[PDB]
This record gives sequence, structure tokens and C-alpha cells, in this order.
Amino acid sequence: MNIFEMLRIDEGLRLKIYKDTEGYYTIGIGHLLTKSPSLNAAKSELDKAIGRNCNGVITKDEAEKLFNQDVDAAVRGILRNAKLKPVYDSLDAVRRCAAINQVFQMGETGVAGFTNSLRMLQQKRWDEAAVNLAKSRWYNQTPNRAKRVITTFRTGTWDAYK
Ligand SMILES: Cc1c(N)cccc1F
Ligand SMILES: [Cl-]
Ligand SMILES: [Cl-]
Repeated sequence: MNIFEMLRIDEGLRLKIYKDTEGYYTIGIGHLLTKSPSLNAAKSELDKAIGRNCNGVITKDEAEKLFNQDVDAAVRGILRNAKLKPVYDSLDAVRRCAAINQVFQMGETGVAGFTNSLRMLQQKRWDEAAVNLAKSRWYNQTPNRAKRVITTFRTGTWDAYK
């Protein structure tokens, strides 16, 4: 198990523009295209990112290219965030994947609001952090996944990903 397999399981793979859990246009492996409700806006974004007129459709290699780039940006985002960085370096390798997962799904932002949890995770209070993490719109909106990520932070193993 690694980040890529992990995320591939949580986000799945689609070659055609689709709406994600929140209604936004996305493609590939959870690659958000835009929050606007204008599909055309989304197709433009698509083209821009792929660098070619896709007409809402892409290849597998293309999807995986976005994927790489996205995994990268995210970690990179973590590392650059002052509040994030320290927590992230205090973790073992599996838990790190869990951090990445969240940021990928929610942004530097979305996450920058889990202070209490962050702190708990930094103190290595697994069970506490996990209960904390669950008291969230995040868990309530996408429980199955959130469950997998939380079990991941709690245990430090890939059990939930089987
Ligand atoms: C999202 C996250 C968590 N949960 C813990 C440490 C760093 C980080 F970016
Ligand atoms: Cl791109
Ligand atoms: Cl879910």
C-alpha cells in the first residue's frame, strides 16, 4: 500500500467530466476542475490543464498525469504550511498518507480548521484524535471514506484499506 493506491481507492477513476460528492465538476482521479456550475467553464479548465481541446474527455495516462501532479502539490502544500508541517513531520509513514488523503480531498484550508485534532495527533493521542476527527462535517458528509482515513490515523496500519 501507498498514497496512490490509497487515493485511487477513495476517489476512483473517471475519464469523463463528472460531478463529485459536493456537485462540482471533476475528472480523472478526483481532480477538481471548478466550483462553478457552468459545464463550459469546466471544459475550459479541462483543456487548459491538459493543454488540448478535450471536449470533456481524457485519457488514462492523462488522468494519471493529473494525479501525480495533484499528489505532489498537496504534499507540497502541507510542507509549506506552518501549522501543518510540524504535525506532518511528527508522524510515521502510514499516518502521513492519511494526512495527504485529507488535504487532497479537502484542501489546505478545509484542513487548516482541524486544529484540535492536529494537536492530538501531534501528541500521538490516537484514540482521542479519532473521536475528535469524527465530530466533523467531513465525517458526516462522507462517512465511509472518512472512516477509512480515521482508522488509518488511529492505527498507523493499512487495515481499512484491507
Ligand atoms: C491534514 C493533516 C493532518 N490531519 C495532520 C498533519 C498534517 C496535515 F496536513
Ligand atoms: Cl495541468
Ligand atoms: Cl464516503
